[PDB]
Amino acid sequence: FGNSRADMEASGGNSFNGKGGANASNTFSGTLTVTVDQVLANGNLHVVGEKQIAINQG
Amino acid sequence: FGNSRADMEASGGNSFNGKGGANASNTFSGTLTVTVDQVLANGNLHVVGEKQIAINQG
Repeated sequence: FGNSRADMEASGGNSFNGKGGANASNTFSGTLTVTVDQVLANGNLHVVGEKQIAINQG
Repeated sequence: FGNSRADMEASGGNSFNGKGGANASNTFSGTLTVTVDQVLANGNLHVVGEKQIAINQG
């Protein structure tokens, strides 16, 4: 063990970090009167409707 | 492992961020008297109406 022939010193490290995410949303509020355009074979009603507004520019 | 022939050091990164949205709205308030211009085959009434105002310039 003379002349520092056995001394030793070492270090080491390692790291990792990952992450992620996502989201989505939507809302809707109002009232609209539609019209029946077809009566299906089991009594259900197919309905369609449209409302058009024009306030001063568009 | 002499002469730093095995030392090592590395880094790395990565990032991403996206987003978006939209919205719409409309209101309307008032009173207007319209006139029946047709009676449909099931009793419904087709109505039309117009009101014209002219306050001092337009």
